[PDB]
Amino acid sequence: GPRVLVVGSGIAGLGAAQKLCSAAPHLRVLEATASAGGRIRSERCFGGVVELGAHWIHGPSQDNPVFQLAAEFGLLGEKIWSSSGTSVSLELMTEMARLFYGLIERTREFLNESETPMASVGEFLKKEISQQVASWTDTRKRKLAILNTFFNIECCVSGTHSMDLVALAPFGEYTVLDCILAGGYQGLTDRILASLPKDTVAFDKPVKTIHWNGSFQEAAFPGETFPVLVECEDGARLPAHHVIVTVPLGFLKEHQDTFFEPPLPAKKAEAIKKLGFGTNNKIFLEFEEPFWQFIQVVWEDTSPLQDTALSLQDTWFKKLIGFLVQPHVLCGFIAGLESEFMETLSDEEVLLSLTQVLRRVTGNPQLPAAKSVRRSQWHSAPYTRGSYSYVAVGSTGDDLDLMAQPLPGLQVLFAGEATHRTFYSTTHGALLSGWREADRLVSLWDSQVEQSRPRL
Ligand SMILES: C=C=CCNCCCC/N=C/C=C(\C)N1c2cc(C)c(C)cc2N(C[C@H](O)[C@H](O)[C@H](O)COP(=O)(O)OP(=O)(O)OC[C@H]2O[C@@H](n3cnc4c(N)ncnc43)[C@H](O)[C@@H]2O)c2[nH]c(=O)[nH]c(=O)c21
Ligand SMILES: C=C=CCNCCCCNCC=C=C
Repeated sequence: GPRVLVVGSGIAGLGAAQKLCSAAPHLRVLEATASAGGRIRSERCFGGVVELGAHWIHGPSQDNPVFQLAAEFGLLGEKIWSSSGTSVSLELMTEMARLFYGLIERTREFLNESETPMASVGEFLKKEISQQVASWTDTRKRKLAILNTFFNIECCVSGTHSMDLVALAPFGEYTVLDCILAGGYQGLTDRILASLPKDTVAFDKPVKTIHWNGSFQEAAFPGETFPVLVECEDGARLPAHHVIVTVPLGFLKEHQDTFFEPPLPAKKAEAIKKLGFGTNNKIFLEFEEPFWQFIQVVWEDTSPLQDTALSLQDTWFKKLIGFLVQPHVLCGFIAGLESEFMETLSDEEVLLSLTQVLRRVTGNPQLPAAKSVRRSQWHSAPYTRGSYSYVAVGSTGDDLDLMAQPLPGLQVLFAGEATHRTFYSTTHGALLSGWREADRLVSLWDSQVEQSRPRL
């Protein structure tokens, strides 16, 4: 059948290949790195497995295709410290969570608005919190410090440096549908890859440029013509009828000018520029003995009312939201520019800084140092350049639709988490986007007979 090349071997590209390979096209998946999975990345560490990318199945239910596949594949199981060194009360934490998450729910008021009074989620949250503080008759400092951690948690969830960068009106479009895969989330992508024909995926084969809108001859005689040519970094010249591009939005942001020849249509090129693509990283620390599920950290004397969209915390580690005890391993989460700064530090500097933080935060100066560290470095990953998309101030959910828009004749199709308007930044949005592109091609192929059908 037709020649199809899929660029990228994350869940979107594998999902597209799986549907297409199930009048079979001549299909190849070109992966830049040495293994598949992309932002699903599981590593054997500390005598177990650590998730460097995606960790949870969001909304583990019947409608979630990722949950459905994990069940079919047998991958599922049956199922607060202050920087002062003292405990924070659960009641006060609850009261501040009610206030904060109540305001997050109110962002729905801005849905479908062309001209919102404030451009961002962070500005709306700051204004409402400032009005609330004016109602409060040292307790005020503790309240603002706890609210600061909730802003930082919300940054991690959005994968943004600051909630002031997240567009307000589009925020409510995202659909909220949480569990892990004990043996590794990468087990899911490995199983989809295994279902494909032998040698469908080529590893260490990064694509340099996609040439489209042409009539390209194949090397063999007589020289059959194709609309697209994929140029690999290694010099391979691969003709195709269709190319499904699943590369991350961070890669497109850096390379869209050279990756397509001719350049992309203006509206799509602008969608790539306007959308957000932030960094979220994990830091795993291994201890010989546990000193301790989730330890939330509150940084004394901090407040979300001081910060602007691009302000940094006093130190990089003050952006850390807390630690998840791994089911002796702790996993810290950090997002934004402080997380990008973290990636530039040596493994030793991260291990030693966090040991000092943990000794201060638990109020135990004799706490033994972490034995080892493993951290992700998503912003530094040349083929990703960050963690996941968000609808940034200046962009809308319409920009996600523009990311999905195919090029003429379906010569070039786009899939990936940043092409799904309601499930962007998830594994299920990426998988569904791959199935969407496969369905679009199958309909084109099934329509080709109709071109030869006379009316009379
Ligand atoms: C309880 C309760 C209530 C809830 N509140 C609690 C808070 C929990 C919030 N959850 C947070 C979840 C996070 C952080 N999770 C999280 C954490 C972190 C640190 C990250 C990094 C992500 C995530 N996500 C996002 C997904 O990982 C991501 O969207 C998809 O994997 C992308 O797939 P893809 O589009 O195919 O791209 P890919 O990048 O996978 O594939 C593209 C491929 O293209 C390749 N490529 C690039 N350029 C190329 C070239 N030139 N030539 C060839 N190949 C090229 C490249 O090498 C890749 O292999 C999560 N998603 C999810 O569902 N659960 C989660 O837990 C998280
Ligand atoms: C209502 C409400 C809140 C909507 N919050 C949007 C979350 C952004 C999507 N990120 C998902 C996780 C990951 C990765």
